[PDB]
Amino acid sequence: MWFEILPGIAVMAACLFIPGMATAHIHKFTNGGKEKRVAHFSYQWNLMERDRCISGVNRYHVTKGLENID
Amino acid sequence: FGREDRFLNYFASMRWFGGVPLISLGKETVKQPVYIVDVSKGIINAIKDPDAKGKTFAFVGPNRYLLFDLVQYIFAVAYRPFLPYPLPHFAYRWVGRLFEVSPFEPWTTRDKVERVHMSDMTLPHLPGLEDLGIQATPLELKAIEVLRRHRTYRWLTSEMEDVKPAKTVN
Amino acid sequence: MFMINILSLIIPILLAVAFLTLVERKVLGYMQLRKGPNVVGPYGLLQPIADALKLFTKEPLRPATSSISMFIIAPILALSLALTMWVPLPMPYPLINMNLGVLFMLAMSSLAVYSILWSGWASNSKYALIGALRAVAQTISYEVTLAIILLSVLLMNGSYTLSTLITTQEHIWMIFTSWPLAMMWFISTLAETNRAPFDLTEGESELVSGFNVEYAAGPFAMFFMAEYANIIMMNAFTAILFLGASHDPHTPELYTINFVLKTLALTITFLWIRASYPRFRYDQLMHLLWKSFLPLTLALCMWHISLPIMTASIPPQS
Amino acid sequence: HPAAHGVLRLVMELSGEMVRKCDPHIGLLHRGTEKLIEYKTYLQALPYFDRLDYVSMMCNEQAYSLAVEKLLNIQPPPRAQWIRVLFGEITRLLNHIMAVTTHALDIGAMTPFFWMFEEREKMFEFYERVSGARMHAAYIRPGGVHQDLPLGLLDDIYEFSKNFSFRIDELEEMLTNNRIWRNRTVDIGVVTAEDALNYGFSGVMLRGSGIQWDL
Amino acid sequence: SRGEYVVAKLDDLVNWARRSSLWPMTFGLACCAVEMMHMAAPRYDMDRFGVVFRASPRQSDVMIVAGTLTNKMAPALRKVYDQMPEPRYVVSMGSCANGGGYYHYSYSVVRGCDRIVPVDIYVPGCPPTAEALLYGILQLQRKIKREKRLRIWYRR
Amino acid sequence: MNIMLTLLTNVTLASLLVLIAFWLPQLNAYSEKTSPYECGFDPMGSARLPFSMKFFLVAITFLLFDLEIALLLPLPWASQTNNLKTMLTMALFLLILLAASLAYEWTQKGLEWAE
Amino acid sequence: TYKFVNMREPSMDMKSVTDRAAQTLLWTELVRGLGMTLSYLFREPATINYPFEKGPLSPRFRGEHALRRYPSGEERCIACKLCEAVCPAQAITIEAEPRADGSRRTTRYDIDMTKCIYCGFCQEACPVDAIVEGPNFEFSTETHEELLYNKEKLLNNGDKWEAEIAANIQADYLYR
Amino acid sequence: ELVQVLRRGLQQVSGHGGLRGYLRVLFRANDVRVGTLVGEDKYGNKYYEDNKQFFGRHRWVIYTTEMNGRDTFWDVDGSMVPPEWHRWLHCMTDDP
Ligand SMILES: COC1=C(OC)C(=O)C(C/C=C(\C)CC/C=C(\C)CC/C=C(\C)CC/C=C(\C)CC/C=C(\C)CC/C=C(\C)CC/C=C(\C)CC/C=C(/C)CC/C=C(\C)CCC=C(C)C)=C(C)C1=O
Ligand SMILES: CCCCCCCCCCCCCCCCCC(=O)OC[C@H](COP(=O)([O-])OCC[N+](C)(C)C)OC(=O)CCCCCCCCCCCCCCCCC
Ligand SMILES: CCCCCCCCCCCCCCCCCC(=O)OC[C@H](COP(=O)([O-])OCC[N+](C)(C)C)OC(=O)CCCCCCCCCCCCCCCCC
Ligand SMILES: CCCCCCCCCCCCCCCCCC(=O)OC[C@H](COP(=O)([O-])OCC[N+](C)(C)C)OC(=O)CCCCCCCCCCCCCCCCC
Ligand SMILES: CCCCCCCCCCCCCCCCCC(=O)OC[C@H](COP(=O)([O-])OCC[N+](C)(C)C)OC(=O)CCCCCCCCCCCCCCCCC
Ligand SMILES: CCCCCCCCCCCCCCCCC[C@@H](O)O[C@H](CO[C@H](O)CCCCCCCCCCCCCCC)COP(=O)(O)OCC[N+](C)(C)C
Ligand SMILES: CCCCCCCCCCCCCCCCC[C@@H](O)O[C@H](CO[C@H](O)CCCCCCCCCCCCCCC)COP(=O)(O)OCC[N+](C)(C)C
Ligand SMILES: CCCCCCCC/C=C/CCCCCCCC(=O)OC[C@H](COP(=O)(O)OCCN)OC(=O)CCCCCCC/C=C/CCCCCCCC
Ligand SMILES: CCCCCCCC/C=C\CCCCCCCC(=O)O[C@H](COC(=O)CCCCCCC/C=C/CCCCCCCC)COP(=O)(O)OCCN
Ligand SMILES: CN(C)C(=N)NC(=N)N
Ligand code: SF4
Ligand code: SF4
Ligand code: SF4
Repeated sequence: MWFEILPGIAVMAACLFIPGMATAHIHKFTNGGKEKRVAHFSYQWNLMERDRCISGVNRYHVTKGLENID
Repeated sequence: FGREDRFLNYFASMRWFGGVPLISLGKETVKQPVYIVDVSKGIINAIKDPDAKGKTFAFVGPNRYLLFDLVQYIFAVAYRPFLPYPLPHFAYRWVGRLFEVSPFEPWTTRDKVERVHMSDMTLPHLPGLEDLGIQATPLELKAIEVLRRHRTYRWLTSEMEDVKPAKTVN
Repeated sequence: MFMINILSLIIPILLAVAFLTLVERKVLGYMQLRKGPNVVGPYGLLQPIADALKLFTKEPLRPATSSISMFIIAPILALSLALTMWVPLPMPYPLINMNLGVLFMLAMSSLAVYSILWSGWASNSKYALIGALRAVAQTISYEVTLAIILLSVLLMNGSYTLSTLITTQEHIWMIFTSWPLAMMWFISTLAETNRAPFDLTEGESELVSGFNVEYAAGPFAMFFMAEYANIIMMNAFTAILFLGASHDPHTPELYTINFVLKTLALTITFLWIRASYPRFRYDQLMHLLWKSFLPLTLALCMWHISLPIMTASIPPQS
Repeated sequence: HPAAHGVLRLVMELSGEMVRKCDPHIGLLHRGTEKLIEYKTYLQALPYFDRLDYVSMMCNEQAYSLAVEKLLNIQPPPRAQWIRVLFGEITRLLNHIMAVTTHALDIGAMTPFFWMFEEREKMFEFYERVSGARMHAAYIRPGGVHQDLPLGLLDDIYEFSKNFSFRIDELEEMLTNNRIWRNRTVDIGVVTAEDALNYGFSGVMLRGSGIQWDL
Repeated sequence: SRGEYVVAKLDDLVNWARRSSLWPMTFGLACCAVEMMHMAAPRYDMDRFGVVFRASPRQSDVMIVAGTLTNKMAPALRKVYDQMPEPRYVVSMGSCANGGGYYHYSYSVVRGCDRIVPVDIYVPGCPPTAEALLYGILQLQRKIKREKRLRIWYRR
Repeated sequence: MNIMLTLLTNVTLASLLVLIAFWLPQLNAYSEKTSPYECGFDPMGSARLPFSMKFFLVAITFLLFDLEIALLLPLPWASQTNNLKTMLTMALFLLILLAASLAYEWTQKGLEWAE
Repeated sequence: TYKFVNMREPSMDMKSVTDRAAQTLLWTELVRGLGMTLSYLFREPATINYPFEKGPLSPRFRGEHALRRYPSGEERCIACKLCEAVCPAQAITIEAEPRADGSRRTTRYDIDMTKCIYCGFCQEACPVDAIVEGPNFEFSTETHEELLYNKEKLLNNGDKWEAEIAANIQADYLYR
Repeated sequence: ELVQVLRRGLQQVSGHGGLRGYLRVLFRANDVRVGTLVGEDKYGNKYYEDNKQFFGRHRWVIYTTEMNGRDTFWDVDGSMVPPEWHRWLHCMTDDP
């Protein structure tokens, strides 16, 4: 009957899950467990560069705060 | 030589490797190829001939060609740019050894190179196609059957008489 | 790690294309009272694998009259652009985050047109030429209408960024905002992907397999893969553009599940339409877009320019 | 060619996609049926008429039988005549299903083909039950019919005929008022009544042109 | 041996795909092509087995010669057969393709398509039922299953 | 950089597929197999002969309208201006002139294919 | 009598004009066709599971040929050549002579199954029910020569299929 | 109800004698229906009937895994049925 179409749709859906979930996981992996920084403008890019400079490890996602100012 | 042969297809498929490597530039090799239909007709007539029981025949073509002239004519009929260059025998043997490591059907082999360089023997004592009743077909009449497949679309429709026959050595 | 991400975007798409072929065969079979493939594997699950292996182990031939260089380039261009169209799609995070993600889609589609033209011309056959010129006319009509519709809907958005599309559709659906443009967009995507009733470049009834009549074995399979990847990609773009899913930044799998479900619904609707309707005539396709869609499209473009101004709802630029 | 019915070679002159002339080349399925019929007897020539129009087989058989009976000066019995008319109408249903669905397939629709071909399969079962052959029955013969109906055939034909109007309705739901079907079929191949009569058309060609004629 | 085992498994894989994805060319000549339509029909769905009609000979694996082959058609049949790329198979359906048929002693008919093309399966009948043609297709699949191209090559 | 790498990956995968397709299978080529396809008979003419285009005018109009839409594309950013009245007037002016072009061609029968 | 298939004119009231305009702008009949196809999707398929399920057949079906015997084992065929005479396709070849016991029996009985048109005239013309067209239809071969049956092959077919052949003839002999 | 459909599916799973039998019938017959056993021939073929199914699908055969001298686990022909069951399966009679 018509429900024999479902396993093929299930396989196709499982295949379409992989790209988005993989991109999310790789974004969190290479950005310290946080969302990848969106830099659509020069201001955002300069913020990222300053974050890289202040981190001391040449990585913008390593965030520093009050424990670093004093 | 015929549609599915090695001879004309072996010489006409060398266009992929740039130029045409010839030993002594193909000036020391004389060949008289024979046509496949003549060979098969002679084989059939030898079965039907009652006085060919324990004999030896030589199936040869009407015209003898130098290898350089023959290959130049092959390339002229195929309408391919013919750029022959000399290749010393040891280097050609090395190249043939390179191609015979193929698990599949090799493109060329050392024995193939030796056979290509070798001139065809003349055996006037042995009978032949005329003795079996066959008039040998010249290469100039059947070469376009084989070599038209190797032409490009620009030259596919060119007729048989558009290429002057090669010089023979008779 | 970015190469790993590229592979994670490419390989699942090709697998989805194969099983889309299986799903289309079975859906059409059940709509035609048949069953479709159910013998090769469990419920015919190994059918795409069998077909792919057969096609890539069969002999490909170059016609004696063909122009070999563009005979080979055309499937390469088709499949490469089919795989490239997926890189700016947010699911919910794009592989490549572009400021102008929509114009990139338009440009790459317009480029992917030329694979059909060059494969038809390089084949050097009359049926291939007829299919190529049908492609020319089809692209004329759908291209102008598609550009205007996209302009209007993205004018309701504020920019050409698809993540901004998600943010825009946070609360309701662009299909609730602009359903007429949604209908015309769906029809235009059918015409763009060469799906029935607009499968005129490869029209079996009139032309024997249309533009890829001279293609065999692997190079034919590349065109098939490219066409089905384009179908899925256009449905994914439509789902992102009009059926906006809710996004939770801490659990992005929910958006991915919603996006996949909406994409599958639209793709199955494509298959449904193919089962249901006859085929157009390409002159009637040209007259449909220009004489019916283009006037309404221009009027709706004017309406959607004026509406944000007259109601003080102009979207933010970023 | 899918739209050439297998053995038609249409040599067309096209200006672009506009047809300048159609030059049908037939004879690719010419066998010599008339010469062979000359060499056969009257019973041996009946399957030849089965295989001429292989979609209206009992109809071709009936035409041949009527001709031979007219020359013989005999008369089939009433039950034979009613069986002939019944199976001629069953054959007309088979042929019209084939014609409409193949026409729609050439246009671009295929599901009506599949549905109505399931119906064709049931009518083939009727053919096979009376004759033993699914299509080339050789059942209607000069002098009547070969054998009598089995003892459930009329009930089964009644069931089929009872459930067939719904199939025609479903076929019409996909084509009759469909705007794509109307764009493809309306004002295409218009033939005037005088032209039809002079060219020698018969049947639905005349009746579409508006001529009130039916044999 | 290891290589013998590997080539056996490889050609099993290659034969499985070819037998499980059969693409007949849409090529019908006469009344036998109606039974082919009924094999395509819902009752004996051929697409269920992996058998799909394609219009272009370049994208076809099987030629089902279904109908009477005439002298005016034999060149066209040979031409499309040649334009089919290899591996390619032929199923001759019905009496008219198997031999002459009802038209054997005729000036205009070729007595069997096997005078023109190499035929792999012969399906008898006038016309063979859709089940008979399906049996012939399955017999063709079983014949493909016994091919050992890589096994011959390894021992070659 | 990332987009260049993505394009390179896609092109390389497609080229590898073509290479596998043309080198894995057994090949047998002869003049009859590689002949052009025209339904079983030989082509009378050549496929390189001129092929009349019945919609030559619609193609030129397509060029012009394509550049009209190129003009229209920067509208989403134009909506952020302070001169909203001027922006709206000019946008509607362009769209009305496009509509006028369509109306003129439609009434003058430019949309009808040549016979 | 006759009827017109397309001779009606639409009503021009404002309601009807608006309904037609809605059908034009909102694709009502197209959605109706979609609904019909969806209904078929949720119906049950008509496909049988060949080769484990077979289509219906009748006692009158004409399949592979067979030569029958009397219950004693004696052949029914008396070499009368009526089947050879009536065969439309000239597919039967028969040669006979007196047997060692003086019986009128065949020495050659060939049927070219590639020439046969499976019309069943031979079993109508047989006065002793010797040649029959049995129920077997799955006998496709791999070579042409295997389809040129002879007397040994046809007698083997009769011996293999005799039970079913007898049952079918019993079921259908009162209609003959 | 979906529950009834799932329960009938589970009954089909348990009707073939465990998961292995269900998978075997699924892979060598492409169907997992259960019907009453009408009989079995000397070659191992089993014959099943279900009058609730529509005509054509109300009788079926599960072919043996070894007939004569051929291993028929996968390669199963339609000609493996002896003539009496051939007649019954093709419905030339109602009596097994
Ligand atoms: C001539 O007269 C006649 C007629 O008149 C014309 C007739 O009408 C008829 C009657 C016939 C009809 C009426 C037929 C009409 C029917 C229709 C029109 C509808 C029927 C349906 C169709 C025609 C549809 C046809 C569709 C086809 C054929 C598609 C099949 C093709 C394919 C499947 C090939 C393309 C797919 C490919 C190539 C898949 C490729 C996938 C990949 C490469 C993905 C893999 C990628 C990788 C990188 C691999 C690695 C992956 C890994 C490693 C992941 C694994 C990891 C894990 C963890 C698992 C008859 C008989 C006739 O006679
Ligand atoms: C061009 C691409 C470069 C990048 C490649 C990146 C990786 C590609 C991965 C996909 C591989 C696709 C192939 C799959 C099939 C595997 C078998 C295969 O490849 O067979 C190939 C061919 C097969 O020959 P074939 O043509 O008989 O193969 C037909 C296919 N079979 C038989 C398998 C069905 O194998 C060989 O050629 C190997 C034998 C030795 C040949 C020696 C050649 C020497 C070099 C060539 C030039 C020599 C002259 C130079 C002149 C100038 C010198 C200065
Ligand atoms: C290492 C790789 C080596 C090979 C590279 C091959 C490249 C070939 C194409 C060259 C032109 C495109 C790349 C230009 C350089 C990078 C530009 C860049 O930085 O873009 C960032 C921008 C970023 O997008 P953006 O618009 O959002 O940028 C603003 C936002 N910031 C600044 C924050 C990024 O990318 C794009 O806009 C994407 C545009 C892609 C345009 C491609 C045009 C050519 C298409 C050719 C298709 C060929 C198909 C295959 C054919 C095969 C036939 C056999
Ligand atoms: C002339 C008629 C015009 C009709 C215009 C509307 C056409 C709608 C076509 C929908 C096609 C859907 C295809 C994909 C199906 C996916 C199913 C799925 O996952 O659903 C779960 C999804 C849930 O996943 P979700 O997260 O994507 O949904 C909410 C999405 N946000 C909030 C981000 C916008 O949808 C729902 O459960 C709710 C759907 C509606 C959401 C919008 C707000 C409510 C609007 C209510 C008023 C509606 C008035 C009109 C109603 C009558 C119209 C005739
Ligand atoms: C799905 C999309 C991607 C597809 C990728 C490839 C899918 C298929 C993978 C399995 C292929 C198995 C081998 C089939 C080869 C063709 C058969 C053939 O031509 O036989 C006739 C020929 C017969 O040769 P012969 O010498 O007997 O014949 C002489 C010529 N005639 C016929 C005229 C007498 O077979 C061969 O030549 C055998 C060559 C070696 C076969 C094995 C080598 C390939 C191994 C593949 C392993 C996978 C990795 C590499 C491949 C690419 C993928 C990464
Ligand atoms: C979110 C989770 C990730 C999802 C990823 C989705 C990926 C889906 C991949 C496809 C899954 C469905 C296909 C497999 C279903 C059928 C498997 C099984 O049922 O088939 C059996 C056969 O198993 C198959 O070999 C399984 C193949 C699985 C690999 C192919 C799927 C991926 C395609 C590309 C693979 C490329 C890498 C190659 C890996 C080998 C047949 O049973 P049987 O009748 O008893 O065979 C007996 C024959 N013998 C005796 C000779 C052996
Ligand atoms: C799309 C991307 C693909 C990329 C390439 C990767 C390929 C992935 C591998 C796919 C494997 C598919 C396996 C197919 C399983 C066969 C199913 C089973 O039924 O086959 C049986 C056995 O088939 C063959 O004996 C074996 C075919 C499969 C085994 C191939 C070899 C093993 C595959 C692994 C690759 C080889 C590498 C080995 C080491 C080099 C015969 O059954 P069959 O008669 O048809 O069914 C008829 C239908 N009935 C039952 C209803 C009547
Ligand atoms: C803006 C147009 C004026 C520009 C004039 C330029 C010089 C003249 C060259 C022609 C260009 C314009 C041609 C457009 C009209 C020509 C077509 C025509 O004759 O008919 C128009 C046709 C009428 O149909 P029929 O003639 O009856 O044919 C049907 C028969 N069954 O339809 C029309 O009227 C369409 C006319 C253009 C549509 C847009 C109308 C514009 C109204 C908005 C005001 C524009 C003001 C511009 C400032 C905008 C500020 C927001
Ligand atoms: C408060 C003021 C608001 C102002 C806005 C008012 C707008 C709302 C009312 C107007 C909306 C009209 C809808 C616009 C779309 C109409 C398209 C059209 O022109 O209709 C058809 C054209 O459209 C078609 O014919 C469709 C053909 C292709 C159909 C095949 C697929 C369609 C079936 C699938 C349904 C699609 C569902 C869309 C879902 C979208 C999901 C994102 C007319 O063409 P013809 O009948 O041939 O006659 C014209 C010349 N005499
Ligand atoms: C080949 N035959 C018999 C057809 N009916 N063909 C068709 N394309 N409709
Ligand atoms: S074998 Fe019989 S049914 Fe088939 S084409 Fe010939 S006459 Fe027609
Ligand atoms: S069935 Fe007809 S064609 Fe066949 S042998 Fe009997 S009489 Fe001859
Ligand atoms: S009609 Fe019967 S008895 Fe007479 S020759 Fe033929 S098979 Fe024998």
